[PDB]
Amino acid sequence: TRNGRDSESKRLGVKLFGGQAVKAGNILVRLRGTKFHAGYGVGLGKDHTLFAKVDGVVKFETKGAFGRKYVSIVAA
Amino acid sequence: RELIRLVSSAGTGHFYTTDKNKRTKPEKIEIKKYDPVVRQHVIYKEAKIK
Amino acid sequence: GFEGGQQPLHRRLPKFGFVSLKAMDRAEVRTSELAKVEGDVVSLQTLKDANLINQHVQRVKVMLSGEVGRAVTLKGIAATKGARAAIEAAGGKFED
Amino acid sequence: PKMKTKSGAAKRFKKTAGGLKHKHAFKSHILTKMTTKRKRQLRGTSMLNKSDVARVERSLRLR
RNA sequence: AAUGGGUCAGCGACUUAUAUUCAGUGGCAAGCUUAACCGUAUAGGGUAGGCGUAGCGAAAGCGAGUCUUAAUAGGGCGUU
RNA sequence: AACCCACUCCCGUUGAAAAGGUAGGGGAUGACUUGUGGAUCGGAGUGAAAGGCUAAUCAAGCUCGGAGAUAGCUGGUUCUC
RNA sequence: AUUAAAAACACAGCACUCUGCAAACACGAAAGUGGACGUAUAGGGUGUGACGCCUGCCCGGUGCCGGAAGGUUAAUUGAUG
RNA sequence: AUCGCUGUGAAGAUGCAGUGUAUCCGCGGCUAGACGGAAAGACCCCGUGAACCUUUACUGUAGCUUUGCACUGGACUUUG
RNA sequence: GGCAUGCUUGAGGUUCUAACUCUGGUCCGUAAUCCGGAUCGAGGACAGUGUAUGGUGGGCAGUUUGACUGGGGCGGUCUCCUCCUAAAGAGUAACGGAGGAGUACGAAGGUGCGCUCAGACCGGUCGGAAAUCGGUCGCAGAGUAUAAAGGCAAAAGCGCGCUUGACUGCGAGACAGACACGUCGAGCAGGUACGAAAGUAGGUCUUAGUGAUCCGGUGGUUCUGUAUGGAAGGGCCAUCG
Repeated sequence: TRNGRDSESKRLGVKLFGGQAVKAGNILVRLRGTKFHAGYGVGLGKDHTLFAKVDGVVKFETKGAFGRKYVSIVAA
Repeated sequence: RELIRLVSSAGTGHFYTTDKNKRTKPEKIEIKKYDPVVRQHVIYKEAKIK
Repeated sequence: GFEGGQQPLHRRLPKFGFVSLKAMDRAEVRTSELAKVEGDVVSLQTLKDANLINQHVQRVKVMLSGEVGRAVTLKGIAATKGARAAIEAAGGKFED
Repeated sequence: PKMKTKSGAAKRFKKTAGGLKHKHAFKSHILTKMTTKRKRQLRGTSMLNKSDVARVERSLRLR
C-alpha cells in the first residue's frame, strides 16, 4: 500500500552520436538489452554495452531484416 | 549457500573460494582449475574453510 | 579531516605498512658529492667531516647522479652498478 | 615541532614524489561476492586525487 | 504595527606566540641556513641539526630507475 | 482579652509596607506562645511533608576559585576610493 | 514565610514485619555516638487511620521466608597436550 | 511640523496613494488606537543545551553477602 | 583382587587453650564509666579485619534515549532494483503514483551439434473445455530462476554430448561520477574447455540479491624481526567473523 521507493537512474542512452570520431575502446551506447545492435567494428559487452573495437566515426545504420538499428564504425 | 574453499591438489597452499548448497549437493567438488603457484590446471578438492 | 560527519578519508581507507627501523641510520650520497670530501678517500667518518651526511648514519650507498670529479677511494661504502662504473672509470678504486 | 600530524592520517597516506599514496577500500572480509576483476583492481596502491589533497595534507600537517 | 537605540562626551571588538603553506620582495646559489651557546654582545663565531641535490617499493633492498609479475610483456610512480 | 495565627472582603500594587492596613475571622492550660544560650549545613541538614525551609536566594544556599567553562545559537564589529 | 489551610499531613487506635543486646537500625574511611544507662508489654521500619459492623477470592509474576541437594558457576589450584 | 476615511502594503497605516475635514495653545475628564509601558514568551517548536526525579535503559559504585589466602594453633575421629 | 600400617595430603564433626575478641568482674596508673597494664571470667581458632573473588545493589553516580515530518506527538519511512511523474540526450522533487530485492545455480556456467513455442480447431467406450499425439490453419500471444522495463532466429528460448573460462597476471580505452565507491572492455602472456576448423569461452538475456574502516581468526610469504642467531609481534598477499 504505502509508496516511496525509486532507484538510482542508471544514466543510460547514446553516448557518441552519429558522426563522431571514436577511439578503440570508447563506450558507444549504454543499453538495457540491445536497442542498438553491434555493427562493423563495435563490440557488445556483458550488459549489452556497445563499445568500439577500432577507430573511425559512428554510423548508426538501420540495416537488414528484423528492422534492427546498428551502430557501426566506419574507418574514415 | 554457505561458502566453501577449493584447495589445489598440487603441493601448494593455493585456494579458490566459492559457495555451495549443502542440502542439495552434499558431495564434494572435484573441478579442474588453474593453480597460479605451479602454473598448470589441476583438480581442486576441498571444503571446511576453518 | 572533518567532512561534515561521513567517514573521512583518514578513517575510511586502510593502514598500509610499517616503517623500517633498519633505515633510520641509512644514507645515500650521490656521485656529485664525492669530490667534496678531503683527502682522496670517501669513508663514513670522512663523509661526516664534510656535512655530506648526518651523524648517526652508518650505511651509505653511492648512486649515480652526476660526475665524480676526482679519483677517490671508497672504503666500507656500497655503490650501485652505474655508480661503481663511474667511480672506477674516472680513476677511483674500491676496498673494504 | 609545534604542529601535530594526525596519526591516523600518517598510517593511511604515505607521501612520495608522485603525490600521496593510499590503498583501496573493500578488500577486507567479504571476498567471495566480489569477482576476481574487482579484487584485482583494488590490490595496488593508488594516488590521491585533487579534491582530496588539500584536506589530507591539511590533516597531515603540510598546508 | 519585527529587533535595537533618550541624548551627548569618553571607552568598547580580528590580537599575540609558536609551527607551517602560498604570493610578493631581497640575499646567497648545487647548495642554502644556523639552534642552543661563546661573544670587549644587533658584529664575529658556532653548520649539531633542518631543507635541497633521486626515486621506487609495505619493506629487505635496488637505484635513473624501481615496484607488481612466471615475464627482458603490459601498467603505476620517477628521471636534462 | 493580651499573645500567637492568618480564613474573608476591600484598599494598596510607582505601597506607609519586597507580603501591610482597616473591618470581620481561628486557637487561646497546651501536640501552646515566647526570651536567652546551644546543636544539626550543601547530594548535606531539618521537615505533623509543602519541594517546605536553611539570612527578602532553594528540584540542590552563598562566596571564591577551575574560569575568559561551553554555546553548530543571538547580538555587535569603528576611515576612504 | 510571600496567590492553595483543604478533603492534604499528623493523630489515638489497628495490623504486618524486623530486632536476644556489643539489638534491628542511623550518623560516622574509623574510633565512637544515638537507639538507651532502655531490653520483646522494649525498640526500628512500613501501611492504615477514633468508633460500629466487617475486612471476600488468587502464591502464576516479583519480592520475602524456609528446603533438599541434582545441575550450572568465580578467584585459586595446575593434570595433560 | 504626531487627523478622518477608503485603498495599498512584511498581508490590521498619523506618516504610502486618492480624498475629505482641520485657525494657534492649554486645563479638566474618558481610555477606543499608538499591534500602548512593564519581563531577550512561561504555551509551542528547536538546541547531537542543562538541571533534577524514575526504572526491568547502559555503564558502574557505596553498603550487604560467598569463598580462597593471611592473622591462624594442637588433638582425636569420620572420610578421598 | 588388594591384607595391614606408617612416610603424607584434601574436605567435615567434636574437643582443648595459647593467637584473637569482650560495649564482663577486680586491682593499679588515678581524685578517671576514657584509655592502657595486671589478673579472673567468657567465647575461641570461630568471630573479625586486610587482599582476591562470585552475588546482590536506583542506596548513589555519569550518561544515553535518531532523523524526516505541509508545527510537534502517533503511524509510516531510511539501503538497493524497475516503471511513471520526467518536459523525445543525461539528470530531476514530493509523507506523489505502482510494484520488488537482502537471492538462487556445479548447472540454471562454457562449448559443439541439433530443435521451435504457445493458441483456436475438432476428436468421444473412465479425463471430455481440458492431459497422451497426428498437427490443418498457423502468422511470437510461449518461454526466459525471480519485480518491472528494455530485449531475444546467430534466438538470449529448448534438448543432447563433452566439460570448468564461475581461469591466473594484467589491461589500451571509455561510461559514470564531489569523494569513497561503481560499470563495460578490445588486446597481450601463461595455461585450459569444447569444435574437423574459422572461432567462442574472464560466469548467468540485462539492470536488485548488499556493508566502509578499526579490531580480532585462519593459510602462505622474499620482508622485518630493538646486542647477535631464532622466536614473539609487525608488514604484504589470500581469506573468515
